[PDB]
This record gives sequence, structure tokens and C-alpha cells, in this order.
Amino acid sequence: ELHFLGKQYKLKRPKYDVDEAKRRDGTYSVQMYVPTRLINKETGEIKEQE
Amino acid sequence: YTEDSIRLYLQEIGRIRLLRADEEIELARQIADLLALERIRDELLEQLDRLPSDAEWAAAVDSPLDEFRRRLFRGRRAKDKMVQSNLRLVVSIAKKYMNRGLSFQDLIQEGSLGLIRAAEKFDHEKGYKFSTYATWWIRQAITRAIADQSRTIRL
Amino acid sequence: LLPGAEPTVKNGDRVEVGDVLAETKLTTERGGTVRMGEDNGSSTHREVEIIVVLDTATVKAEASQGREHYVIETKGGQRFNLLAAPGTKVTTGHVVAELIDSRYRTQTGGLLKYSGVEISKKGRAKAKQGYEVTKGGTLLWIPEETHEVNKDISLLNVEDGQLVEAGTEVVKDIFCQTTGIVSVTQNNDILREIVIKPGDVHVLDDPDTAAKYDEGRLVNAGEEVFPGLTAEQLVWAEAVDGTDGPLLLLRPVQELVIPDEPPVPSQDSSQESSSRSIRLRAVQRLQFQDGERIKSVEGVDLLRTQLVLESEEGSSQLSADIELLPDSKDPETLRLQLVIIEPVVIRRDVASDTTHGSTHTELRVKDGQKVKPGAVIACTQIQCKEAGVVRGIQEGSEAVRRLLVERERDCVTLDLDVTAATQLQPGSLIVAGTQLVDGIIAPESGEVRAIAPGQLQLRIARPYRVSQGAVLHVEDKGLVQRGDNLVLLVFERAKQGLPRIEELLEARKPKEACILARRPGVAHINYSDDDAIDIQVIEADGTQADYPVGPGQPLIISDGETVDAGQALTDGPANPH
Repeated sequence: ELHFLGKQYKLKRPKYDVDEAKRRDGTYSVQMYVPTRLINKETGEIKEQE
Repeated sequence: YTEDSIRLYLQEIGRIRLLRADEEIELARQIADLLALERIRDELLEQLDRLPSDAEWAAAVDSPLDEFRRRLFRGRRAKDKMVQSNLRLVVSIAKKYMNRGLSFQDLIQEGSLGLIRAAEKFDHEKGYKFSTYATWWIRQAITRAIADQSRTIRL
Repeated sequence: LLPGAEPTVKNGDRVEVGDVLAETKLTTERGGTVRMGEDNGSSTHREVEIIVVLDTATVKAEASQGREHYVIETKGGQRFNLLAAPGTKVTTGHVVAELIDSRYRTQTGGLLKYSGVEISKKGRAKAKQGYEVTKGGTLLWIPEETHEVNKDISLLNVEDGQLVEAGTEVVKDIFCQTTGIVSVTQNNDILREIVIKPGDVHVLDDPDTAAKYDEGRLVNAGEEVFPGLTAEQLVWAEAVDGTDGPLLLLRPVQELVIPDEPPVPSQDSSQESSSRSIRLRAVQRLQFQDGERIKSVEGVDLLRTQLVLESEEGSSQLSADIELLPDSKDPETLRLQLVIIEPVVIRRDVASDTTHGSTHTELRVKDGQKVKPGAVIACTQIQCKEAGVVRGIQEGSEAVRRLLVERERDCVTLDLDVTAATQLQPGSLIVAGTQLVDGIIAPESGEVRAIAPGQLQLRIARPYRVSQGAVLHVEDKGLVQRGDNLVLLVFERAKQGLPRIEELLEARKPKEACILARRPGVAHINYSDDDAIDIQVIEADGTQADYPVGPGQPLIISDGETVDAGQALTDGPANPH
């Protein structure tokens, strides 16, 4: 079972810049990271990660 | 009187009951008999440089033309039923690639060729379920079909 | 007035501000115990619940593999597992808890025999739920290990009747788990069923002893199975055909004794005010019938002891929520409880122009109180915003939906001479601007309330003219508020671009096609009783045509009495086709 603890999604600071994105012809964006937990229904090993 | 074509094919499929393992073993024996008989005929074709007549083929098996022809028929029907009752498996595997370049109906018809080959190479003596051997051939046929028919400039 | 609201006053009752006009009474349908919801930031309970209770156990919530399972420890030390989670509603008959038992759990499959044990014969569909025991007794368990496969013959490794040890690969990729004799079933070169049965084997020398054990038999402890052979404990002796011929097999029979009544203490309901008591009945179920030949490689559970929700007859349709009550003496100790909660919803007080009065709901009971069915739970009273007189409440067979309060500012006094105004009566309808007396003209319209010496009381009023044929949306002495549609007036009236040109050029049939004649004649309008206006024309010989005008929209324009073929009769565009 995969659980997406979506209330804790963090956001990575934008790379480049607004002006750098404009002058480079790129995109102004951030990266989204959500913590998740894979739960084995039997063994019960939970490998928490982002 | 529906206009959908896939649903009509699914209904036509559902009019056929799934085989049981003993039924698979029984059909596998008749399929092997048909294969051996076909190999022999192929030998007659090499010897005659022409299609052997049923009488010459029956003569090659030291079999009365009636007995031989009925055996041939039984084998044909056995292979037909083995493929027919597993088309549901073909659809079940083919539904897992419906967004790769081939339409769903194309995936089904290309996996049918793999099912036919699997039914031609299934060994009852191995002691395994036909649904395990057939999956490999169905998957291979569908993957090859995608590799050879999904793009206009084929890679 | 809200649905079900009943006015508390009669017509003419002079009320004051805040006094009760109408009330809505909420009553308990079936009675029980009052349960007040906690004041969750509200001093008004928006819902009150109706409640029997059972507590005399202990319950602990333990977490195993991330699952919160509830263990019910009885005062006798027995343990139950709670199969039903908190917040779940279950009807009568549903299993709530399962006895945590291992004695009646077999190691492998086998055969089952009854000894005095009796069960209820109600329902085959409950077979999956087991068989309720009506009398305890003894279960005889004859072990065996059955591998059911549908594989070909040439995969076989072991002979029919070979005495084997456990672990031998009897069939390719199949491993025996019991040390015994293997009996093999095949159908047309296809392996179907393999049987391994434990127990001592012995040579069969005398055919008569084998004939005695032809069908298999039970033999008790110490009883001599055959001369020189005494069974040390109860065993099942059957004759089997091994590799060399007859042999006697002594399979070890197990005995499981079940008491007549499940000795698990029931917990008693504590409230008498519930005329339909609810309780937990403990039942014993055997999952298999007598002589049921069971084929299973792994062990099975034979007997299950289950707590089951039971209620008095007539309450079968009731569904009980399942809750945990923290004990008053020890809050830590929780106790399982079943409630037949009945809800009563309290609406919040609204005083802002919904009823245009303040609706205030007061409870008639207290938390924990015992109420009989039908007892009044809450009274919502509507309080009048302005004093005056109550009217408009008609009597008989209909729910009072609206009332009227005539206030102090809906009456005006005017200084008029009584002596000559004698032509007027209290309750007359005075149109404003009408000369009431010589030199005296009505300033404002209204209803004549009273005629005092030198003074006149007018209740403000306003007319609306209505002509013949209008549609009335209202009734005499009704009640209407601002904006309500009074009446639909029906009257008459009388008096082109690209669509017309496109319709003409495309030779389309105009919707409102004028009626066209087909022969010269005279034009009898023929105003019938039902206004069946039909244009009957008399031919040159005297043949009628009977053109029906139809609805009112095709207005007639034809009265020439000189019509000719093709001549139009009504308003609108002619159809050229």
C-alpha cells in the first residue's frame, strides 16, 4: 500500500530566477516533493521517503 | 443491435466457456497428434513436390481414409477450442497496452497470433497450466506488434 | 408558519412582542433514555439521542501488525476478538466477537464424526456461517492429508499404497506433510487426488477380520482389534489395499468434547425502561456437517464460539451502533456497549424574516431521563415581532401555514363628521380620493375599522383592478406578502428582415400559415357556442367548405363575402406550396 502524506508536500526553491528564466527562454517553476510511505500488508516494513 | 464493435467482440467471446485443466490436457494430446500428422504430410510434400492427396496422406499413415480424416478433424477442432476458450486471456493481457500506438482491437488481434502459437507449442507433459505458458507468447506477440506497427516511420 | 407548526392563539387575540404564536412539538417515537450531546462550543444541543446498555466485561485495544484489534477479557478470564469496529451498525444475528480459541483447530484435513452432538436445522444458506449447536457432545476427528491436483500421470513418483514418510516429493513440486500411506486417484492418465493418511499399518492375514473392517470401524482403547492386536487408544481401523494386498490401518481418532451450552459468561443489559431488551447471546457453530469428508492440506477451525446480537421480538428491524464506554470507576477500563440510538435534530433559532418571528426551541427533558414513546421532546415557539391582532387563521382540515398581525401602525385616525357620514359602516371599503361627505374627500384608502364621534379608524389598504377573464393566483381572505403574484391578466393587442427573405426564397412553410380558401363563396363567420369559428363558404352550387380557424392567434380578417380561390382569410404569411 502506498500512502501519500499530501498535507506535507514541500516546495523546492525555483532554479535560475524570474529574470534569468525570461532571458534564457526557460520556465519559472519549482519542484514538488511529497512524503510517502510504502506499507507491506504483512511483513509491515515501511520504507518512508520523499 | 449495438453499433460498438469491441463490445460485440466481447459478447462473442463470452459465449464460450473457459476450459478446465483436464480439458487442457485432453486437448493438448489431440493437438500434438495433429502436429505430428502435419509434419508427416509436410514430408510427403517434400517427397511429392505437391500437396499430397488425402488418400496418399492416409496411405502414408497406414490408416483408412475415413479414420484418418476423422482424426484430422478432431485435432483441428481441439486446437480451435484451445484458442477459442482462451481469447478472454488474450483480452486480459492486451488491455494493459491500450495507449502505446496500437488500438485495443489491434492489440487483441495481434495477441491472438501469440495465443495460437502458444497452443501450438504447449506441452502437457511439462505439468503446468496453459495460462502460464500462453501469457509469454501473447505478451511477446503484442510487444512485437507494437514495435513493428505503432509508428509511421517504423523503428 | 413552518410545516407542522400549530398556532397557539385564536383570531383576534391581542398579543405582545415576543409572545408565542405557533409551536412545533418534537416527540420521541419509541422512548428510552435521553442522551444530550456535549456543548461543542454551542450552548444549544442541536441533537438529542434516544438509548439498553451492557457493560460487565473488560475490553482492551491492542495493536498487532498495525491493526487495532479489541480483546474482550471476561470476568472469568476468557478472551474474545472484536470482529466489529467502533462506529459500525449491525442488525440482529450479526457476529460481534469471536472466541479466541485453538483447541478445536485441526492440523490438517480429514473426516468428521458426531457423538450425541446436535445442531439447529434452520437454513442451508447459513452453512458458510456454520451450524448452531443445539446440544453438546463429542466430535471424532479422523486425520488425513489430501492434495487435489489436475496434473498428468507421468509426473507421479510414488506407488499406490506405498508407506511413506512426510516430506517425500510424491508428485513433482508437491510435498507430503504427513507420514502415512498414500492412496492415489487418477482419471484417464490424469492425476486427480492424492491421499496420505497416518496411523499404524498391519498385515491382514485372516480374511474374516478384514471383512469385519470392510467399511472401517472404531476401536476403543484396550479393545483387541484382532487376536494379538489391541488398540491402546481409540483408533479408526479400516482395510486398505496396499502394494502387496490387504492391510489394516489404525488412524488415530481425535476426540473433542463440546459442552451442551457455551460456558462463556453473558453480559446483562442494565436498563429496564427499554421494553425491547438487547443482549449478546453466545453461540457455538460447527462449520461442517456430520460425516463431511474434508480435503485440506492445512488445518481448519471446526468449532467457533461467536457473540451474536439478539433483541426482543418486534425489534428485529432495529440496528445497533457499537460503542466503547469508559468505566466511571476506572476511565482506562473500557466496556463494549450496543445502542439503538434514535436521533432528534434541533434546528438553530432563526429570528430573521424566515417566519418573520423568533423561533426558539426549548427541550422538554434532561440528559439521562427516561421517556415513554410519544413523549414530547422539544417545543419550538414562534415569538411575534410586533404587537397587534391575530387574523387570517382559518378553521378546518388544513394546516395553518400563514397568520396575520395587524399592528398599531396599520390603523390611522381621521377627523370626520359623524352626523352626515352615516352612509358608511365599519368594514366598508373606501377608495382614496372619494368624497365621503359634502366637502370631505378620502385622503387614503383603507378598511373602515371604527366610527367614533368626530373620528374614523382606517386600516390601511390598497386595491387592484381585475377585469373579466383574468387568472386568480389567490383566494378570498388569503394571506400574501410583498412581491407575491396576485393575478394574471389576459387581454388583447393588435398592430421584416433577412429571415423573411430566406424563408421566401427557400420556399419554406411559414409557421403561422394563414388559412387559404380553395373556391369562391360567401364567408359565414359562424360564432359557435364554443366559439368554434369556422369559415364555411357556399360554392356556386351550394357546397360548403368548413375551414376551421382553430386557435385565437390566427386572427380573422375575412368578411368580404366575395372570396375567390386562393384568397387569404387570417393574418400571417401564406404558404406558397
